[PDB]
Amino acid sequence: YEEGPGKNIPFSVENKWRLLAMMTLFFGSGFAAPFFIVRHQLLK
Amino acid sequence: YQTAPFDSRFPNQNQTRNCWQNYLDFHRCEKAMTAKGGDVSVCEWYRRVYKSLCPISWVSTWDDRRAEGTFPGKI
Amino acid sequence: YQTAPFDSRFPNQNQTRNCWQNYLDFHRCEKAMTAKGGDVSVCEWYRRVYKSLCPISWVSTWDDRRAEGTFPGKI
Amino acid sequence: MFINRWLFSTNHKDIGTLYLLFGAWAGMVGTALSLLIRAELGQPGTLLGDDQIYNVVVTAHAFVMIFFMVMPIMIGGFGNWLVPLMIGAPDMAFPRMNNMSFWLLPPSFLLLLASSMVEAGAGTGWTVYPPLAGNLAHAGASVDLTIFSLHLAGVSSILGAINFITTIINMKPPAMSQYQTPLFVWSVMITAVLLLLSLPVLAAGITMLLTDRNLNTTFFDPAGGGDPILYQHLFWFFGHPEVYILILPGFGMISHIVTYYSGKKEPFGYMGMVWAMMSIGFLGFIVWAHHMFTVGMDVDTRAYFTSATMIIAIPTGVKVFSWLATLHGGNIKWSPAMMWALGFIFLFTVGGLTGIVLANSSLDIVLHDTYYVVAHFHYVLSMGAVFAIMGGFVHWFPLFSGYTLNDTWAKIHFAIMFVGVNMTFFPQHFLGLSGMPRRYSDYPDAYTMWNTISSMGSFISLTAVMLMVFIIWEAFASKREVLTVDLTTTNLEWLNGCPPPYHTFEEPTYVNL
Amino acid sequence: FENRVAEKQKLFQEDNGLPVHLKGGATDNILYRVTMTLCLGGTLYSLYCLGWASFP
Amino acid sequence: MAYPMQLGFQDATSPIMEELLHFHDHTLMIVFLISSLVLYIISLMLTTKLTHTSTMDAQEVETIWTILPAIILILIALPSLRILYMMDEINNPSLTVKTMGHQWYWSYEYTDYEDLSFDSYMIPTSELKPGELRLLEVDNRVVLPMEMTIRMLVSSEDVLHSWAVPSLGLKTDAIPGRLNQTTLMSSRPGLYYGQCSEICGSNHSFMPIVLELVPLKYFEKWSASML
Amino acid sequence: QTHAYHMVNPSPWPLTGALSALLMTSGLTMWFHFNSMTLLMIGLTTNMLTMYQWWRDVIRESTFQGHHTPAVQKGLRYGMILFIISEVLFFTGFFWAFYHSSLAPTPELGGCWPPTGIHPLNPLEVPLLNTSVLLASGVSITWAHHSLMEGDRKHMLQALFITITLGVYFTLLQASEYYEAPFTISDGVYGSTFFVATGFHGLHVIIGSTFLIVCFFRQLKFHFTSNHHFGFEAAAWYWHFVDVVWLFLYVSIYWWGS
Amino acid sequence: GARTWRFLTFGLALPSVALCTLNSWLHSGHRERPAFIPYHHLRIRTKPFSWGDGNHTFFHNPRVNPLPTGYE
Amino acid sequence: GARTWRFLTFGLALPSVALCTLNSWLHSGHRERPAFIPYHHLRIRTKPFSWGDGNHTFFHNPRVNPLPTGYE
Ligand code: HEA
Ligand code: HEA
Ligand SMILES: CCCCC/C=C/C/C=C/C/C=C/C/C=C\CCCC(=O)O[C@H](COC(=O)CCCCCCCCCCCCCCCCC)COP(=O)(O)OCCN
Ligand SMILES: CCCCC/C=C\C/C=C/C/C=C\C/C=C\CCCC(=O)O[C@H](COC(=O)CCCCCCCCCCCCCCCCC)COP(=O)(O)OCCN
Ligand SMILES: CCCCCC/C=C/CCCCCCCCCC(=O)O[C@H](COC(=O)CCCCCCCCCCCCCCC)COP(=O)(O)OC[C@@H](O)CO
Ligand SMILES: CCCCCC/C=C\CCCCCCCCCC(=O)O[C@H](COC(=O)CCCCCCCCCCCCCCC)COP(=O)(O)OC[C@@H](O)CO
Ligand SMILES: CCCCCCCCCCO[C@@H]1O[C@H](CO)[C@@H](O[C@H]2O[C@H](CO)[C@@H](O)[C@H](O)[C@H]2O)[C@H](O)[C@H]1O
Ligand SMILES: C[C@H](CCC(=O)O)[C@H]1CC[C@H]2[C@@H]3[C@H](O)C[C@@H]4C[C@H](O)CC[C@]4(C)[C@H]3C[C@H](O)[C@]12C
Ligand code: CUA
Ligand SMILES: [Cu+2]
Ligand SMILES: [Mg+2]
Ligand code: NA
Repeated sequence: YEEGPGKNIPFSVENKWRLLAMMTLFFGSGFAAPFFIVRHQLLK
Repeated sequence: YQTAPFDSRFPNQNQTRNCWQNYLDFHRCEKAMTAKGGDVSVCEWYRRVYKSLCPISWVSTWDDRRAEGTFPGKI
Repeated sequence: YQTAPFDSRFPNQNQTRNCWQNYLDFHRCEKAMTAKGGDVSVCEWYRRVYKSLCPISWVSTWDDRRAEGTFPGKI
Repeated sequence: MFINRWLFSTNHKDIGTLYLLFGAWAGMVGTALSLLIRAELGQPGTLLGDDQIYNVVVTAHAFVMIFFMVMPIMIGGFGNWLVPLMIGAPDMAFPRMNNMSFWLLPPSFLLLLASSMVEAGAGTGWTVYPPLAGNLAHAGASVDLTIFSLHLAGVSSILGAINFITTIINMKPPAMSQYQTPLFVWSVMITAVLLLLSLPVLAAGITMLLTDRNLNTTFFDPAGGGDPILYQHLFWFFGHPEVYILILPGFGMISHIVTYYSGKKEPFGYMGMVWAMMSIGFLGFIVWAHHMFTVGMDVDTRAYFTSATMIIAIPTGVKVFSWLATLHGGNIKWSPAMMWALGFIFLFTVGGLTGIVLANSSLDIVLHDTYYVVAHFHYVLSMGAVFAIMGGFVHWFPLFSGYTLNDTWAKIHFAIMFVGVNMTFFPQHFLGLSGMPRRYSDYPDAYTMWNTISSMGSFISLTAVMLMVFIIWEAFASKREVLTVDLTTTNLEWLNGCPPPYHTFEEPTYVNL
Repeated sequence: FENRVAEKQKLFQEDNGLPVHLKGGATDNILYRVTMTLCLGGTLYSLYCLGWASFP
Repeated sequence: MAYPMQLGFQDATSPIMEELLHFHDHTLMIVFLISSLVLYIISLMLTTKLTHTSTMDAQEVETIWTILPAIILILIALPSLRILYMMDEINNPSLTVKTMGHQWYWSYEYTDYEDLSFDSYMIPTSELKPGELRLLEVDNRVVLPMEMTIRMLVSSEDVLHSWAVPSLGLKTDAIPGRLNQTTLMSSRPGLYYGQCSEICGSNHSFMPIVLELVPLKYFEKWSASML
Repeated sequence: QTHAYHMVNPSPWPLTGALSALLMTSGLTMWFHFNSMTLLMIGLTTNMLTMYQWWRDVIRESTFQGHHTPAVQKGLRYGMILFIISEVLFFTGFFWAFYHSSLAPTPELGGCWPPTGIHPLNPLEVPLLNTSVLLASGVSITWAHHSLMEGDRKHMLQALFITITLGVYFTLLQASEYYEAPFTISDGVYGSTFFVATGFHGLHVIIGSTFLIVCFFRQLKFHFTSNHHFGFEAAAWYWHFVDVVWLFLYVSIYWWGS
Repeated sequence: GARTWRFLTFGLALPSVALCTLNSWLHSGHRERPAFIPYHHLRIRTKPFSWGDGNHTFFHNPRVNPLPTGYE
Repeated sequence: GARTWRFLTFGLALPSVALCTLNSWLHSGHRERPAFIPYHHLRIRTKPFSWGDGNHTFFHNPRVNPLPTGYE
């Protein structure tokens, strides 16, 4: 296995903009989920 | 008679057993007084106390079960 | 009435509690009936059973203690 | 190689990283739920138009924050990363079982999010009291999916507790006694003992609820001779230990952080700190019925539970004064982690003190099931746990990643979060004293001003959360690689560099007698 | 029965780079593939069931 | 009832709520002082260039840190428990009233003498009479005599509820199959409000309690009228 | 390495175990609510496959590869004791439910224990026999332990076979008891406490018996040495735990509760 | 030693099981079933069981387990 | 080790004794003695005691121990 800074993680930090997209999708998906579950329950 | 007095047998916040015991006592006494054709006025203290303490729905359910033969207390 | 029947509460050789329970039941019933000035005849079953089962000296001692205020059972 | 490393892990560091990622994601969910709560309450009337959905949101908010954010971050994340490093151990005792404690949590979370998506959700409160949680008042699958979520979370934490206790007892250097282990390691061992003893009792109680819902048992159903209050005893027998479980690793991290940024080699009064954590753990099992002062128990029982509960203040005060005495005479480094730790000491103290108010059963009659209780636990638990987590996170991020944070950004983040949580929760004391019930979707008009302010506070904390994500991005984006840190002589977890190699302590430390 | 532990020691200590769950031979591969296929397929089926149950 | 911008407890309507106010004042003074001391000491520890980083002996100071908190806790517990045992003390009630919780309203039973019972529902906002209080009014108030010891018995016909009246110091859970007792004594006539205080499902926020306290003569006239 | 601890090969079984838990729980949900056993039978199958391969690998790592040094064995000892402690606390919850219900019988029961209409089993008939069976199996497993320590293959196998036979006898007696019982799990809190507490105990007897059967086959294949046999020790500890829980059930539910 | 524990196994433990087996087998006769009474605290049905017709317990014995409506 | 048992002595055991001493201290003070009733199962005298006047128990407390004839 690869060792050292940026290599001990399951995501790439090779490109800061690809990283920004992945972090956006990751934390954004979690934050969004309760709003969409509330929407799902209301639309019942 | 105004209301049921303090009963040292049932001194705590949970009064469930106080309602139950007076309901049993009234119906045991009523059965005892009827069976010799005696006088149910002797049972009056228990009647007033259970009527004061017991929820109407508990009394009504217990009455129904006595009539059904499914009342689980001994009378 | 010939004698006290079999009582499933007291099925064993030791009949002490049978005598004791019917003596208590008679005196409780008698107190309940005398206080309203009702009729002690409704208590008669307990009277016949304790008189059948209980030794004379036990009854005599218990009566003396009720009169003295030293009877340890609840009536 | 990627599947072998990240799905098939037997490495304490990689499993710790998985727990930190999981917990951070869970924190976003929990935060979103908290903002939906405060949006419903932020003006008088109804926002969602569906009070069952409000009750589902409140219930999910608590389960996510407790089971999927705090415990995974503190025990699974910091515990797995730091405990083996702090005792010079090559891994956990059961490195493969460790991986299953982690992989049980995504399924557990999926069951919770299934509960909320089927039928009308579990609008029960995180207490899940019958008969509201029973098969009449909550017919259908939602409550059963919540029960199963808690079974999987419980198995994860019981197996984790076995792993941590075994590791800490069995895998120190042969010369190192228990009284030569760092306070964070003590805090995890004690937490693990509480989990091992408390979770099985919760498992029994929620299993009884499952069977009352599906197999026609009547543990909690008076028609069959059961008792809803039995459920409450079994739940709280777990639930009081659980609140000490949530804070104890936090107390351990605070001890390390205060010692480190005071420039000290050691915390003040080490054996007193061990004594205090063990005393809190023990007393934590004999106080549960202070959650039940209004259910109708006997006066002498209320008197006992008041008195026993108040005792916990004594060992707790020893820890608070010991942290102050660790600052005393320090060469203070005003790092962002130090700011988190000082915020912790003060905000934890405020919440602990409102706990002592509530311990008085007489006054609890009026405060029970009001916003006073919500205020108490958002100080001691919500702020205490979160401030300890953020202090540990900014302190140890460079160890785990190999990269430095921007300290000025981290200080801005602290300042925003401090304002937001105090604006959110301080006014809830007034709402409680003035009689506003908890678990309400709307309130009498008199309560409008403090609800409005509380909801405005909740948005300030949201701004802090968003900024935290940017700050982590900026550290990974800039790639400032750590060279040196100070005080390695009394902080062994740093001595293999940043990040440490996949395998550390292949050659164990040398410690003589 | 005879003590064949030494023969198993030799098999499981062979320097072939295999992880312990595959070191017994081709049968380990079959049992792993059956297990993982049922787990992953079952999980996809559980998500389908969630989708179905999420609506009236 | 609560009023806008309220910081503390509703004004006491019963002697036991008065006791709780005095006890809270005592306890809050301690909370303030300890909170303030901790903040002050943090500020003191952080505001000197002087240093002492060598090992410090903890034994002497830990005596102060355990004895002083133990004394403070005793000084809170003594009055706390005095009030606890006052709120349990044998009273001779002159009246017993039952309340049953339901999803989502209260029923009341006055069965000392007559079988009087009725249901008590929140007045919807669209039906409030001018000047009436949103989420707090009911159709049928709990009429009770003032300056008299009353026994309230609390249960439920469905899920858990909790019968509360803050200004009287009252909160008693409503548990099906259980009959919980509390004592009510109002020093004053008037209207006293409370709200369901155990989560009982979608309309938990909307099943309030309203007591109407009147002189005995008016309570008797009301009872007699109900025949 | 120059430490004595075990760095475990990367393994799929944690993930297959975690997914088996999802399938069993989602499966029970789909059985109780959506009239279907499909997910549940997949979950039970993957759970058994996971436990088989995981413990097979522990045998490979120890008997075949030599990774269980004394330090590793010491850790497993602690792990098994802590696991038993967690199981004690799980049962404690069921005993608490039993004592809560039986010490304060509610009016719905007739305000008595046993409730009106409940006819308990005679604790001097099959329950006493079950007691003699598990106590006897505690003696036979101790004989097995001493035989193994003394290097006696034949007597270890005979003693362990007798222990397993007694566990199976208990299980068949309890199955028979369940079928003959005139009360059911739906007979109020008496049936609830009886069947859930004795049913989790019966499950633990089946688990313990299975563990003894694994030890029997490992012994037939000469895995254990006279000094190194932690799987046997753990199975004996677990078996003693099952015995002791039975004695508490017998005294509490069958005897005192009759 | 092993010899002592074998002695206890064959000399005390298994004899005990044989005597309890004889005791049980002598008392194994079918008891006369009690009159059915539809008590509301027994034969609980809050949800149908997930097997059979929903109204039979898992190890239902027609001889001794009445349904809510009585013996089959 | 000795260190751990000293830790338990001073950290758990003696604090427990201090708390129970506090508890007993707070609930001390004389309760009102009950009306004398000459129950025949109490104040047993089948033989005089071998000390004093034969009618006083060994640790007789005049405040709370009545004689067969009542309080002194
Ligand atoms: C981190 C989590 C955590 C922690 C540590 C605590 C700590 C305490 N809690 Fe709290 N509590 C919760 C989380 C927590 N709590 C939660 C989640 C609930 C609600 C559950 C629900 O209903 O959903 C709750 C509810 C709860 C109740 C029930 C209230 C009700 O529902 O009506 C009570 C009752 O006594 C209680 C008391 C305390 C006490 C006395 C402490 C003590 O341990 C505090 C000790 C600390 C201090 C006292 C401050 C430091 C001390 C000093 C500076 C020394 C000097 C001090 C004195 C002399 C007083 N809390
Ligand atoms: C740990 C526990 C915890 C945390 C953190 C929180 C956080 C918050 N909670 Fe609360 N909450 C509970 C536990 C918690 N809560 C519980 C147990 C209940 C009772 C439920 C019931 O009644 O049944 C409750 C209920 C509750 C209510 C009462 C609802 C009602 O009675 O109707 C309210 C009302 O305002 C509220 C608000 C908030 C807000 C605004 C936040 C936050 O927005 C405050 C700010 C904190 C954050 C935003 C978190 C930041 C952390 C991360 C994002 C993790 C980062 C990760 C890494 C760095 C690795 N919550
Ligand atoms: C012979 C000795 C032992 C036998 C073992 C039992 C066989 C079937 C099931 C096995 C699992 C047992 C565990 C205990 C769970 C609950 C009930 C089991 C007790 C039992 O078998 O009771 C039976 C009922 O079973 C029923 O309802 C049906 C039960 C089937 C479905 C149970 C589903 C519930 C599973 C709960 C999961 C909880 C897991 C906890 C994990 C915690 C981790 C933290 C009794 O039969 P009856 O006809 O009512 O009365 C007899 C009348 N002649
Ligand atoms: C702090 C407590 C420690 C105890 C020390 C106190 C007393 C002397 C020795 C005690 C030995 C123990 C038991 C002997 C029997 C009786 C004493 C019981 C304990 C006691 O001291 O009982 C007292 C009575 O003592 C009495 O009769 C006094 C009786 C004195 C004579 C005792 C007769 C000796 C009996 C023979 C012993 C036989 C031993 C056989 C050994 C076996 C060989 C096979 C109680 O006082 P009280 O006024 O009735 O009630 C209190 C009212 N306020
Ligand atoms: C029809 C059946 C339906 C029921 C299915 C449910 C499951 C039943 C499973 C029964 C458990 C079987 C466990 C087998 C373990 C085999 C591996 C083993 O025993 O491994 C041993 C280590 O122990 C170790 O890991 C110890 C491992 C401890 C395992 C503990 C197992 C108890 C598990 C209970 C399961 C959860 C139940 C909870 C439910 C509420 C290996 O070391 P040694 O023995 O020293 O050998 C080495 C020498 O040869 C060197 O000379
Ligand atoms: C509704 C139904 C919901 C229930 C879902 C069930 C949950 C999950 C599915 C379970 C899948 C189990 C698969 C087998 C797990 C075996 C674990 C084990 O045996 O772990 C061992 C450690 O735990 C030890 O000993 C002692 C610990 C052994 C524990 C065995 C497994 C227990 C699982 C359930 C327990 C619940 C406890 C009940 C109390 C509440 C070995 O540790 P490893 O790190 O592997 O290796 C270390 C090497 O040095 C060995 O050579
Ligand atoms: C190897 C990886 C694993 C892959 C997963 C396999 C997926 C199998 C899909 C089959 O789906 C089934 O369809 C049945 C028929 O449509 C359903 O029957 C049930 O549903 C019926 C609906 O008609 C009812 O009559 C009954 O409850 C019952 O027969 C049953 O619920 C469902 O499972
Ligand atoms: C002949 C054979 C030798 C085993 C060996 O050393 O390989 C013996 C030794 C002990 C025997 C076992 C034990 O005697 C106990 C059991 C006795 C039963 O009558 C048959 C099965 C039973 C389980 C036996 C099977 C088999 O005959 C074993 C295994
Ligand atoms: Cu009724 Cu809340
Ligand atoms: Cu608590
Ligand atoms: Mg409540
Ligand atoms: Na609202």
